[PDB]
Amino acid sequence: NVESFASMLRHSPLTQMGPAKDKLVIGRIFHIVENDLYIDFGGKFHCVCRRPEVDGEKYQKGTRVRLRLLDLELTSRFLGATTDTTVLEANAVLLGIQES
Amino acid sequence: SNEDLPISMENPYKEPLKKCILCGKHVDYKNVQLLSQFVSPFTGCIYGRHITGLCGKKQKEITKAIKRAQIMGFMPVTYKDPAYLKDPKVCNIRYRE
Amino acid sequence: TKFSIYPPIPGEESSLRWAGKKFEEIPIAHIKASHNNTQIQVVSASNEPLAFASCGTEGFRNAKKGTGIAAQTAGIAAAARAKQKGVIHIRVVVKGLGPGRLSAMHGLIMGGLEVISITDNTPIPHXGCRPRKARKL
Amino acid sequence: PRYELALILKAMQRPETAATLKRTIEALMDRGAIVRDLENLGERALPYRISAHSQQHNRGGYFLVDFYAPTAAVESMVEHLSRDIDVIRGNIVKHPLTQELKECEGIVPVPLAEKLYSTKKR
Amino acid sequence: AKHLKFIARTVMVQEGNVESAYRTLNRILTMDGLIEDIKHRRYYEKPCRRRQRESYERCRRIYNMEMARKINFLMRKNRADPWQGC
RNA sequence: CCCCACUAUGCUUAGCCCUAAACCUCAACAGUUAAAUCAACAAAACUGCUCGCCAGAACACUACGAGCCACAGCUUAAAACUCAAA
Ligand code: FES
Ligand SMILES: [K+]
Ligand SMILES: [K+]
Ligand SMILES: [Mg+2]
Ligand SMILES: [Mg+2]
Ligand SMILES: [Mg+2]
Ligand SMILES: [Mg+2]
Ligand SMILES: [Mg+2]
Ligand SMILES: [Mg+2]
Ligand SMILES: [Mg+2]
Ligand SMILES: [Mg+2]
Ligand SMILES: [Mg+2]
Ligand SMILES: [Mg+2]
Repeated sequence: NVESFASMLRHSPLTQMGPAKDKLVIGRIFHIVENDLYIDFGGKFHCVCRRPEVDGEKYQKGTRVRLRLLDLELTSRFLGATTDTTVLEANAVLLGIQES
Repeated sequence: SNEDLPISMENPYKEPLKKCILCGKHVDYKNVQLLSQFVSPFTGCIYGRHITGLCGKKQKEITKAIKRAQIMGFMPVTYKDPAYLKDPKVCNIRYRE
Repeated sequence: TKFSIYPPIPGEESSLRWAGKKFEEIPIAHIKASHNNTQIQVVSASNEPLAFASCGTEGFRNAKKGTGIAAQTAGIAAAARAKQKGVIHIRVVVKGLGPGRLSAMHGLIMGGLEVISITDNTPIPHXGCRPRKARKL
Repeated sequence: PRYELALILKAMQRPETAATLKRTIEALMDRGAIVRDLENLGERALPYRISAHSQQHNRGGYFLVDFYAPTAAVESMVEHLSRDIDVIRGNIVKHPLTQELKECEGIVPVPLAEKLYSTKKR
Repeated sequence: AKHLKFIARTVMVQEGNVESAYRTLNRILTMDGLIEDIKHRRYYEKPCRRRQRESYERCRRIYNMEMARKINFLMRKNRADPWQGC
């Protein structure tokens, strides 16, 4: 009675989410560069969001935040290209901090 | 076999196709008010579809209606009739800075 | 009220006035900006001529006529003769893309006239006469 | 077939305007037309000055005549309107309501064209 | 000639600012294509030459809009190096 | 070559003439994207089938013959001499 991969995939939160556009997700700040916050939210790629002007000092490494997802992976095919160009990061909007 | 395998079907999350603001509406050469919304106020020039946002079918219908109305005596050619300057702005163009 | 760049429409009831005169009553400065000359005629709203000046009538000759400072001088000359006749506010109708298109308007202002509107009437045929053949340079 | 006559009439008093409309609808009937409706769009300023029959016009009465006629009546009616001195401009078009508008599902997006050039290294 | 006058290509001057009115008019005529049209009409452009110009202008628009689309897409990556030293 | 003037001509009607880098220099129909992908460049490489066309350069959009409302024309189209290249 070993669970199959097809079963794991069907019942994963990422599969159950459906499309990612305009979906609220919880992220975690794992890397910070100046006012650039690198946030992991459970997907393949992280998103990079600028430090908010209000309560900027509350956003630190490990701080859990609320995001509105736009794309899991930013990719596009440009004129003459044989494959899609990927920037290797997700597109998301940082809304604020998640609190209990 | 296995219940958890994916099933073949059509995309359930597919968004409905977008429609032009004139989709499903009749474009008549006598409706000069509508046609005037797709000409330049200062020169009367017909706007291209990249400004009007119309589909190819309606860009043609609007264009043919404008040309018919102009030469039949319903619509001016060299300027937008001033009566229609306060109508809704549906075209994506700004002439003031 | 907010400013409208669109001119007042004749027959409608506007509140805009210039020295107690309506837009339909303001004299007109006709500027013809050619490639080799600039001609300026100021006329009344009833089409009465009031002043005429061109780069040629201001003593400029040949290629000097087709310059900005030459048109500016022609504008000042027409403004002077027009101001003597009682003109302060003018509607500018400029046809042509010559060098004296804008400079001719400056001369009208430096000459004491107030421009209340600018109209382009450069002739554009909608299909018309075949222009002369291109130049080999 | 079904046609629509867009009729711009000289700005006149009510009695002369009715005589012109009656004279124009009777001309259609004499040519075999079945007149369906007559609509008044109102007197208005023309979009531009129109010279017709040695006169200059700035205002006109806009009228529509919906009618059915044989195909050969159109050419004969156009000639009749050219001679009526009270008509500024008269045009006969195929009635727009006859043409049925096909349904539209929406805008089908166009993907960027692919494989226009070989993938060899240049 | 048969149309009403002082409606087409007419801009009103605000507070005696004639320079801004002329710039606005010039911007109107440019965006509507009249300036380039007037210039191209000074000498007759033969049809073969017109077709070549339109083709060149259309291919330039496609290239310029596609390069602009790629610049905007990659502009987010112009941020400071997150992994400096590695 | 640059500027000005003006004609044949560009337009209509009625007949001719039948030529273009008439070239998107990429024939029609049907099919494939796997194998060896493929001289180069150009607009990726091929299969079936059919018609048309091609066989060193130049002589030669020529000569002669023939046909044509064409009479300084068009279509078809060689040879001799010459070269070891084109
Ligand atoms: S999108 Fe349906 S008619 Fe324009
Ligand atoms: K040929
Ligand atoms: K070619
Ligand atoms: Mg001649
Ligand atoms: Mg003709
Ligand atoms: Mg061709
Ligand atoms: Mg060939
Ligand atoms: Mg064949
Ligand atoms: Mg095929
Ligand atoms: Mg040979
Ligand atoms: Mg030949
Ligand atoms: Mg021969
Ligand atoms: Mg012979």
